[PDB]
Amino acid sequence: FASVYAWNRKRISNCVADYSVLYNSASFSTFKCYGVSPTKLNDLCFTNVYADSFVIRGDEVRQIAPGQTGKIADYNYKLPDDFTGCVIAWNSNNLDSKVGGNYNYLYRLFRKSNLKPFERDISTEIYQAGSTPCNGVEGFNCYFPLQSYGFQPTNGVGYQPYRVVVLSFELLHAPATVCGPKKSTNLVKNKCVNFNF
Amino acid sequence: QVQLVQSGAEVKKPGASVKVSCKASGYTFTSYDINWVRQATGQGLEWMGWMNPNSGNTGYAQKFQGRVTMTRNTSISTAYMELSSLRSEDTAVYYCARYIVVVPAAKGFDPWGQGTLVTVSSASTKGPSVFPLAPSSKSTSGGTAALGCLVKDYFPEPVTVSWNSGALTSGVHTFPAVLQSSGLYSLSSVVTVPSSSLGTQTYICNVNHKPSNTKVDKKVEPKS
Amino acid sequence: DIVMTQSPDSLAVSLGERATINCKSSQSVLYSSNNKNYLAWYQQKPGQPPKLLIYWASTRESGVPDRFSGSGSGTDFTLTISSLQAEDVAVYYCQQYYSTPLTFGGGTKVEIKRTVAAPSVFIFPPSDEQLKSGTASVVCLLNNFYPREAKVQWKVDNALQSGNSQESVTEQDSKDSTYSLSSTLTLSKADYEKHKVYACEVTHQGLSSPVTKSFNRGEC
Ligand SMILES: *[C@@H]1O[C@H](CO)[C@@H](O[C@@H]2O[C@H](CO)[C@@H](O[C@@H]3O[C@H](CO)[C@@H](O)[C@H](O)[C@H]3NC(C)=O)[C@H](O)[C@H]2NC(C)=O)[C@H](O)[C@H]1NC(C)=O
Repeated sequence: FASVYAWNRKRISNCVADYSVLYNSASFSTFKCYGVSPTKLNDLCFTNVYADSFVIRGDEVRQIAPGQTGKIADYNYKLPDDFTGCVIAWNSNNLDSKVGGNYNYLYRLFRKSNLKPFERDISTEIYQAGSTPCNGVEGFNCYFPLQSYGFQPTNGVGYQPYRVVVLSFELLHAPATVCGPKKSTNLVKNKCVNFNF
Repeated sequence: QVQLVQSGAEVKKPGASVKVSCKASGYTFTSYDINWVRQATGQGLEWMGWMNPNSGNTGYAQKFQGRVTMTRNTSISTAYMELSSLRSEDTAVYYCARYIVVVPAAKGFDPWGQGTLVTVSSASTKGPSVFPLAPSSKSTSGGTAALGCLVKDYFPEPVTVSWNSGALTSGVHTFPAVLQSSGLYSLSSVVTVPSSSLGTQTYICNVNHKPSNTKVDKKVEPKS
Repeated sequence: DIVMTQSPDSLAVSLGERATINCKSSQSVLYSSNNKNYLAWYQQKPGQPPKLLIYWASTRESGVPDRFSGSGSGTDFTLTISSLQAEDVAVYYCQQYYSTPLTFGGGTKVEIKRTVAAPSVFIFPPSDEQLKSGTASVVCLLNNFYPREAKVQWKVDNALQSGNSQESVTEQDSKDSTYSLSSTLTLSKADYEKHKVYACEVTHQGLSSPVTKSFNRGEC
């Protein structure tokens, strides 16, 4: 997966999306839909779907929602206040946590100002807490801005890594785009019928 | 959880060296600077902040330089401190604190170590000598009279005196130990009791010295 | 460099009062628009590690009820606890921040209502066991008493004794807010046996004139 402070961003495009294989997979620990309840996804069409991916702690999945606060939603990944998509999350302790501590999953814990929604910040400047110029060196009130989850397999739930995917359906002003599949039927040759082609 | 665990309440001789430990928990460890402070008997504090999660250059307080060394381990996040060439007036208590920060600027120290003891002095260890201070008319006034136990000349600071195996809690007051020029401590614990009850009931001071294994019960009775 | 001189000391005042602890040196407003301050207030219970109180100078108490309440400016400020209550008896230090070290000193106890009260005094001669060992401790006890500013004058045969005594004093009592004091006079057996009257003269605000408790070496 991708870090939490530099999430990924895949722009799903024109295709045939089947959110039912997602919705009923029962492997997801969290499947919340906000703009639109889940069962009506396979019956609507938008312009673009974006999918963002990252990895967080177990008990920070409640900050991936419109209108929250905390070190994740403040400055790592902010969701607008009229979100439309759905948020999916599942535990991944066996893949991402390794004995001795997996120190490759970082997050940002200091920033000047909270993020704008869907804004991204991969800089690595020394956070200047004190008026004293940091000059680019560490010290009191001059802190490196990135910390690392040290994940370990013997962690209580709520400290084990969860993988998160945020689908965001957007509708600019194009002519059309991706929509859900559509079943059909057979042919009843010789039988006054009510049809839709 | 947010904790700090110190260990090593000990005694040294002058012209020596000591290492002191602070164990942390409930945090990422390498993310908040460890700061130690001195504290004498009823005094202020000092020792400027220093050391950092990663590597950390480490600082100092500029009158403690050379003798001071700061070493930690990324095996569990346990900061230490090595002092050297002790001069028998650096005997104090020593602390730890996490110095937590928040967006704008860190706000004071997060937690606070449990503290530790370092006692420097060419004494090694000695047991207490006990006398009973009898209730007397010079201590008697009206309805009450005071009697006690004097426990003196011991080095290993933690010492306790109880009254009647912990029975009397009224009027029992142990005074702070005093450090003599000889280098050994001394104290006296006194309790008042109705003057009608000079010798009547039991008043036995139970002296226990925990660094050694001294346990003695002394009865206090009016003067002959 | 920056010295945090705190003026008041031992504010032993009736509970509920409104203490006002001031200190200042060499401002730390700290630019960067973060015009807040730079120093926390602390509380250390006796026989305990310290704790945290108001920080940024900005009333920012954490798990701390409202009576403890700070203030602030550029150089000068105050903690100003309101409606003080039992168990706030501690020592209250300051800070410095970007400075380097720290500095502060304060505390309280009680006051009571009745008169300035007075100590029970008691003098104890040395036990016969100790005179075998070859040394004589002469203890004088001052029991319960608010004004701790008590004076203990030892006299040996009416000669004021200087430089062979030690005192210690107890923490303000949590029940009756009094203080108790023990002074020990230390002599050799030889020097002890050279004089007769051992006296302990206590001066205190609750005494109209000083009280002397005394014994005569060798009189059952
Ligand atoms: C600070 O971190 C160190 C690792 O970086 C820890 O180090 C190791 O401690 C082991 C004890 O738990 C030692 O164990 C064995 O030692 C015996 C006798 O020396 C040897 O015969 C064994 O081969 C050895 N076994 C193994 C597999 O270690 C290690 O020698 C020692 N090695 C290292 C890596 O330093 C420290 O314990 C730790 N200290 C603190 C305070 O956290």
